[PDB]
Amino acid sequence: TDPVRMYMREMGTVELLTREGEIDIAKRI
Amino acid sequence: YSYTEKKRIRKDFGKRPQVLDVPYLLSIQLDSFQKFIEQDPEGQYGLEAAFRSVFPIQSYSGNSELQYVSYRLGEPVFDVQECQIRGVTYSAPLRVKLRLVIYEREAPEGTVKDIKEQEVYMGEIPLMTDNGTFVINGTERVIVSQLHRSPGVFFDSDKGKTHSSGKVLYNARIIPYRGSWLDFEFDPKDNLFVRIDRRRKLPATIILRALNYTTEQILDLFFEKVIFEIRDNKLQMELVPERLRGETASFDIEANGKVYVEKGRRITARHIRQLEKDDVKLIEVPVEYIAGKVVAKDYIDESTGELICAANMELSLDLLAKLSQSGHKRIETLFTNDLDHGPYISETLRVDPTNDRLSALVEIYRMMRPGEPPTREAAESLFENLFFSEDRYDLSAVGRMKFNRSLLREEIEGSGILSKDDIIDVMKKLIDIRNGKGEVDDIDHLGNRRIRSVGEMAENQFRVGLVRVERAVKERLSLGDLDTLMPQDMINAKPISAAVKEFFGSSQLSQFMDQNNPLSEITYKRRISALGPGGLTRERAGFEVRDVHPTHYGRVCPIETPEGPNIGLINSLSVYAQTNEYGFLETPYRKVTDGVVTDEIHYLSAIEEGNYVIAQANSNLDEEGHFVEDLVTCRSKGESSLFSRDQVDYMDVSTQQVVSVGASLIPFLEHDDANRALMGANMQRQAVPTLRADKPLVGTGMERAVAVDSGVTAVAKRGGVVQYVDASRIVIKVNEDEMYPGEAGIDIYNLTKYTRSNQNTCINQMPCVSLGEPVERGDVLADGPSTDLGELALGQNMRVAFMPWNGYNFEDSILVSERVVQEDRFTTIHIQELACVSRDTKLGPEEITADIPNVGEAALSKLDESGIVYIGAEVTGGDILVGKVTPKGETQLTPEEKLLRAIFGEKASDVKDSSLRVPNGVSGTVIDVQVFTRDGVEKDKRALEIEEMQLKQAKKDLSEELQILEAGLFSRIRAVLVAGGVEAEKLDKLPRDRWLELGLTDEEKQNQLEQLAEQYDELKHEFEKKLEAKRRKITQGDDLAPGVLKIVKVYLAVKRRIQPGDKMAGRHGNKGVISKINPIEDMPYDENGTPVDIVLNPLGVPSRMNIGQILETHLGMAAKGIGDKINAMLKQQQEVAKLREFIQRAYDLGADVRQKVDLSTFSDEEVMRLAENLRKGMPIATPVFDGAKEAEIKELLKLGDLPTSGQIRLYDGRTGEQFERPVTVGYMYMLKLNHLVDDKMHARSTGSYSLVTQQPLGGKAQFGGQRFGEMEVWALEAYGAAYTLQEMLTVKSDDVNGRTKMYKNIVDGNHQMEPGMPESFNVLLKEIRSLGINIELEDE
Amino acid sequence: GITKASLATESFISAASFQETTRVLTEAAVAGKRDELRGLKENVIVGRLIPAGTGYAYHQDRMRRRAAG
Amino acid sequence: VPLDGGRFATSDLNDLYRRVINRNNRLKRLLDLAAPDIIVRNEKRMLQEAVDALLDNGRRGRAITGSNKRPLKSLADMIKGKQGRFRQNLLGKRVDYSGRSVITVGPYLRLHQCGLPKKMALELFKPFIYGKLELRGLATTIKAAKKMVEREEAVVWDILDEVIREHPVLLNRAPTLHRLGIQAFEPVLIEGKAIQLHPLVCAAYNADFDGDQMAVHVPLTLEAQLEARALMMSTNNILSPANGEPIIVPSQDVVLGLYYMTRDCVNAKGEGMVLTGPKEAERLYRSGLASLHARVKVRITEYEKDANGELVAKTSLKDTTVGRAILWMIVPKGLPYSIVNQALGKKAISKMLNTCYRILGLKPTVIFADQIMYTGFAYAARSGASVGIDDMVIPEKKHEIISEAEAEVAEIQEQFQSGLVTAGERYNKVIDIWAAANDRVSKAMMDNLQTETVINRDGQEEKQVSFNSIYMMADSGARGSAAQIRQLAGMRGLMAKPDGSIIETPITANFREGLNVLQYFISTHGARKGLADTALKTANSGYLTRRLVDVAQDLVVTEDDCGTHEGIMMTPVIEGGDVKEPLRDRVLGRVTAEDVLKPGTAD
Ligand SMILES: [Mg+2]
Repeated sequence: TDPVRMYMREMGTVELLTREGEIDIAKRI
Repeated sequence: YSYTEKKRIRKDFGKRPQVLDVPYLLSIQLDSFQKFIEQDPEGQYGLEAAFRSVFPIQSYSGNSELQYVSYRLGEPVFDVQECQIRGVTYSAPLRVKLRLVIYEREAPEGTVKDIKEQEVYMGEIPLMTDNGTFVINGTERVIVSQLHRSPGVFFDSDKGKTHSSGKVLYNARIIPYRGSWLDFEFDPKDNLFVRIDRRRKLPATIILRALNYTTEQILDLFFEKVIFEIRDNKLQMELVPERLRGETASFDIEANGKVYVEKGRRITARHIRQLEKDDVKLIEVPVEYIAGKVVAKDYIDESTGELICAANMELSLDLLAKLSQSGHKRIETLFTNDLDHGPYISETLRVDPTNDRLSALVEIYRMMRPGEPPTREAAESLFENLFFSEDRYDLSAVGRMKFNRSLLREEIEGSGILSKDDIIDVMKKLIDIRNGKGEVDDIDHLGNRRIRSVGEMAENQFRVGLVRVERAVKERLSLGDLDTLMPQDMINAKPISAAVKEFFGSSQLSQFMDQNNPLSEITYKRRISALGPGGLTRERAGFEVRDVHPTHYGRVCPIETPEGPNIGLINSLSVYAQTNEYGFLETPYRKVTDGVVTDEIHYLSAIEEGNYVIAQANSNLDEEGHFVEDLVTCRSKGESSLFSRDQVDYMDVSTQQVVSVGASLIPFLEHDDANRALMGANMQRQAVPTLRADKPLVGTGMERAVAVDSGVTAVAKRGGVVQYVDASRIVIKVNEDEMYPGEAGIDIYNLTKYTRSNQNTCINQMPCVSLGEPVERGDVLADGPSTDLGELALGQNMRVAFMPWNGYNFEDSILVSERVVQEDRFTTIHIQELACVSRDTKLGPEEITADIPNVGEAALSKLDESGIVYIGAEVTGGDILVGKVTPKGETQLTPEEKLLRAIFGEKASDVKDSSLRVPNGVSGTVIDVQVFTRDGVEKDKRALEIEEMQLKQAKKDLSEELQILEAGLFSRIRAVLVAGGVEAEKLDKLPRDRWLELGLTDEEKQNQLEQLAEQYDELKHEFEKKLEAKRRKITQGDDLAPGVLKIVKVYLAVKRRIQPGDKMAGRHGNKGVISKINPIEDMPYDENGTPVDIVLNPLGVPSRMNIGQILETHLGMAAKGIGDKINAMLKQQQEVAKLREFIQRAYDLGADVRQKVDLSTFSDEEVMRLAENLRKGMPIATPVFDGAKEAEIKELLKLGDLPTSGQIRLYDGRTGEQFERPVTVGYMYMLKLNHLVDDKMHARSTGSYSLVTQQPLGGKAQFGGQRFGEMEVWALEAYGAAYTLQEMLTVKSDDVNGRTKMYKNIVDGNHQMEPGMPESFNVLLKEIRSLGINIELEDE
Repeated sequence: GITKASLATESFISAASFQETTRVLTEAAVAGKRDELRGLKENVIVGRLIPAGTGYAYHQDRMRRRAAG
Repeated sequence: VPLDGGRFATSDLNDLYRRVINRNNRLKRLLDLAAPDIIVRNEKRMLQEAVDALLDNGRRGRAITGSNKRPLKSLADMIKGKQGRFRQNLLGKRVDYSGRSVITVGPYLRLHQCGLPKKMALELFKPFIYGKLELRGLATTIKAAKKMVEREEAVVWDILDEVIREHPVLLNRAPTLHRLGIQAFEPVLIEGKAIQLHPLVCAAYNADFDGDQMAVHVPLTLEAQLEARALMMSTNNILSPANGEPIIVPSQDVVLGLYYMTRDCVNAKGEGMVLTGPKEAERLYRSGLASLHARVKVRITEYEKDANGELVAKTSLKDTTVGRAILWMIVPKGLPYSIVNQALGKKAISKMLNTCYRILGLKPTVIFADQIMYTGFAYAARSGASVGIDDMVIPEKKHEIISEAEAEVAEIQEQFQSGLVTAGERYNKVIDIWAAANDRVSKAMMDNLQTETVINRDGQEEKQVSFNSIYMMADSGARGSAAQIRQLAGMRGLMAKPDGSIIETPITANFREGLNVLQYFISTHGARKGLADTALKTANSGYLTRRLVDVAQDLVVTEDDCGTHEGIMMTPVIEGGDVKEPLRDRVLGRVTAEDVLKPGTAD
């Protein structure tokens, strides 16, 4: 329980963006 | 014989000579703290040690380091006296020099810059008083020494209740001085477990893997190796001839062409003798015996490189073939015996989920900090940090010593961390114990109970203060710039200072001093406590540890301990006991070599004493000191029996050494049942001192030691003659043998005068010496409260008669003659501190001005212009001590109130009366007034007068100092000048100031003149600087609390005499509460007509068996007798000869006592003075267990002219008729405990109320009502009285409506109640409804 | 046994006294249990006459008024 | 609410409540910003946690208060309160109109009153006083009334005597156990700060005088006055509710008096003479002519009401002593002289009271009881009983018994040295003789102490029961018991080592002699365990009564006769010997299930 844990693990799934990927999304924006 | 001994001598019964005399009773408290604050150039406990552990602090790898140089304690901001008044702590600033080194980046280590910040200030640590007390906030607090479990290893049992199968268990516990706990424990299955701290149990082997031990080395460690050889064909085996003991033969066992044993015949010592003597090393074995044997190491097939069997696996007959065909000559197996060498570890591995070191390290890390993902660095780092880091773990010296000791090691000193061998050795011993070799220790032995005490304790807290500063320090060195910061900007103060302050301030070991009285002080100071941090709690420990133990002899007082929730959690220290070098308790003993009793004393600890045979304190030896009887009672090991004449290795030092100062003061203790004795020594401390110090009439002999050792009395530092005696000070002119060459000197004793105790008694000294009297070093110059001539007087002894007196003494009630209250003997002086605080409100500042709304001039009489009561005005309840008014604007009065002012024409003030007034009923004389002001508010008139007055008094005092001092020094110069240049009439002519010019012939005496000059000039200026600071200390605007502009403390000295309701008790555990105060007329009187002071009820005696109270009465009587006799010969004025004869007669008293005596004493001045002191009574000494005997008492009663029965005829003062039967009358010492009734009495009609729940609450000290509890409610329910009960819990208390609605009816004269609903429940209703619950009140 | 028999009591306010409160309140709150008082412990809590002794006369007069018309 | 120095103090719920709001509000925002799911979810979890901590904290994580380590208290913790299960009705509630202080004796009191300090009574009745003061018009208005009593004007004291007269106060002591822990008394104004308490009542309260304090409560409402007078008044409970025996029985001094009163020696002044009646018996005694105890014939008139509601009278010559004769003046009516003609120990002296009650009714028993106390103290006061050190008489044979028993132990040791007896068998063996020895010394000193007063009337000698002080105490029932006496004179016991074995070298000395070092030390363990043991047995008792009232409580006598014939058969306990407890006590006051027969029937 203790939501720090169920949070830490829920975001920990998300992979860091590549330097190129940021611009892609930003372009998408 | 000494000087205060010539004044009064105590006749001492008892035989046994005192070989050792009682050392300073305050040692522990003093020695300890002395080690704490001290400069020790090594690791002995002190600030140095606590500094040296955590320092130096290095940054994180950054090669930026901060080390520690030195420390010092600055002089206190305020002195002790000022510190109580002001309310502050007696403390010294701690100034520590720090050295900051910076390594050139990417070193070889060399420094860029090192800034030495001079002594950055961290905290003010409290200081211990000359008497061993602390003053935290204006309140004396004492820190009780602690008794806890010794660091080390401990092997316990825990048999019985668990699992209800018996089988016991055996657990080991490694308790470090600092750092985590390591526990090993068995289970019903014999599976070895470990738990760190109290945490989850984990299978033991898991730590070994974490210590980097593969399965194979664990088996190799805990088990022996059974060697199997396949030599020729089919299965031979290596055989140790001893292995076959305790087992029965599974087949024909035959080797060496001689068959030693057949199948089914158990192998005994015969077979073993045969095997050993025939030296049969190797035998041939069958292929089926290895079906059960577990293989030791791993065994693989050499060719195929495949794992045949893992280590610690049970072999089978098929498996043997598969590793045999692989070319394996040797197969190693375990030695397993369910009796001798268990097979524990093997099965422990089988419950272990782990495999490799990292695996084990992980299971631990997730055990210790679960829920978070383990990491390699995390499992490794934490585990290396638990027991192996110099930072987080220490057993210190004691831990390592007992550790090594319990492991049968040699070294008493070693590493402060754990080594793989250490853990391993411990596991080995536990298993050895489970195997039956070894025994378990027991916690209750005093070899396992260690004593700390204040010094060590302050160091521990201070240590914690330093680690919590360490984290911060690293934090700053994280980002650091080179040259800007220095060792100040980092280290804070408050954290450490409030850390240390919380210790002395609120701690289970820190306490007030409730009542003044030397025994109470001196008895706390040697208190032990098994409670508090690092100790057990009442709820935790049961009766085993509370109970008295054999090792307590001579160490802990058996009979002095509190009776209550914690019994045996306190005890008290014994008389001759001492703290061990390492911190155990050791006691004095006498070495008996061959058959002679040697007077060399030897201190033996609980374990040292174990093996020796020690004789008894009560024994008869003589001449050469050969034990008189051929066999004597002794205690040797935990037991006592008759021992041969020369067996005893040692003997008890004294007869007292079992008890404590509290118990040792009970006369004829040997005559009291232990329950009552405890109670006696428990009550004796509650004695409030009295107005006239009496002296014990019946006694023991410790009273001298108690008076002196406690600082209450004032003892001479050096011997000499008294120059000046005032009720204020005492000046002693030192003798030259005791005098130091420089400064010459005289010792000036400034006596304490009437002053405040930790609420509310008075502590006041009286000079006991006269003008121009010889004093020897260590003589009492002045008694304090409850000391008389150097003895301990907690009360006044008095004439007492045992007999029912018309029931007024009914249960324990005591019936007292008016003579006592008239004699003011039991009168007592209390000094109370009342304060008036002028705060700041958002509405405005509060004025102390004397203009107070709605008071006549008669009220304002007792006040000066300023609003402060004059010093010395006698006052009662309601009197205005300090005028105070606080702004409250816009009263908003009401119509009818507006008319009221209109008719009587009063201007209703913008100010409300806050003035401090005397509590109801209490009445006294003002002995003092103090005025504290915020820095910056203009001091008022009166306060200014005070500043001027205190200033002059200081100047007068310092000047007086300098004057006596100067005279003392120049008077020495006069004497040195007379040698080599004597001028008698010539020298004292010229001005004394001009003396410094005259020289001398070449000699050291010229250089001696040199010496006295130097010290003179120092004093001349030391005076100057001393005055200035004092002047500065007076004038300085005092620091106050937030919001307070100024404070006025008035000091009242209440004098209370005695009244029905006060508690009184003797030393024997007889309590009592005076019931009636009787006229002298009704007091039972004897034929001579001398009434009796107190009439005690005899019925209390048999039931409570305290028979000493009776002897104390009898002997008491006789003592008074010898007095009365002397009182006539002195009123006869016979002569020194006649007096001398009789006194000598008394002090001998028929045979075999140890006292000795006079005619060496100067036959004139000395004898007559003594006699004058004996006429009140003859002070007698009954040593505790050596005490007097009936015959001696009867014999002493014979000299008295008084009967042996100790009973006389007594006559009722009312009818004048006789009393059938004789009644015992005599002199019993009696105490006034401080329960005095006008404290206990309280009553409330309508008071203040709690806000949160409207309930009676004392806010004014007009006390909240009495609490009507659950049990009392049941009582009303058993009677049928509901209304009493309803009115109790509704209108009389909780109904905010009903309460006023009632009162209005009560005055109206209508007794009713219109109850409504108790507000308590009314809140529960909202509280339930605040949750999600809809709770409603139905119907009608 | 006494401690077990004392467990069951119709009035929930009484049980809330000496038993574990959270459990008492919930388990009651679901059932909509209606406490009619009638006992001692409870009348003391709410603070009215004990339905015994002097009050026994009262409760009598009210108890019958209840379940009446 | 604010505090001094401007500091504030607040309930912990705010910290809790505040959080639920913040988190809640943030969530409302996070919806309009259409934040990603991972966030609103997290916020949602956080919102749940906050409500949990608000409602009942501790079922998940235990949130801690701000800057303060201690966990903040939630509403569920508000309801629970603490000290086990106590909802503020159960632990207790502070109450107005009450007070308390130390209590003392007051033998003068009648049993229905108690000594109350003047000031406590002033402050306690303050509102009542105000009302009477302006009822008579001695005070213009209520304010002035306050000023008067605050001034303590002389007139109020007399007014207080009025409002006090008929107005009981409740007195209570600390561990209230049975209902007698609270009893009502009529106040008597007393100078001094101590409460004076009638001695006869001291037993019911278990109140010693060693400084026990009692608390006082004023019953306000009229019904409380009438409840107090007819229920909680002292005189209306004279009998223990636990068993019908009187709980007002005189305690110790009084029983020593009456025993010393009625006792007789063999030869004493006035022995043999004859007197008309008790009046002149006291007249003989007070004058110094006759001894309190001497065998004497006197004419007495007793009464028996055995008629129908009617007292018979009979006069006769009874062979008695002077003391019993004197005492007869008190016994009211009905009772026979037979009741006082004995030695009057504590047991008989109680049944005296009992019969008096079960025969004459209540009022006479009270007034009888008062009289018994007054007279008890008094004559006990005349007697001059005391205790000196020579009142405890050691047997002349003690040293000899010890020595013989000392041979036995050395004999059995030789039998163990030679292996004739096993070690375990030995321990029991030595203990058996020592146990036996102590009994011997006890029943030795008891024989000497009890009767050895050996005296002469006109002849050589004769011997009666001792008049020695300490024996009189134990025989009378006043205080002390053969057990405690045995420790004074005879040797005291065989102590026990902490583990529970009992030491085989008993304590051979006693208190009249000294105990030496070793012996005292051994005594300590037993002592310390006692105090420890008692304080725990104290707690257990309390715990038991708790469970007990909980299982019963609401049970009340409701109907009149259920009218069931059903019932249990009562027999005396008759354990293995004769009558460990009779039938007459078991059936008393119960009601018969069915008519019982004589040995013949239709009877
Ligand atoms: Mg008591």
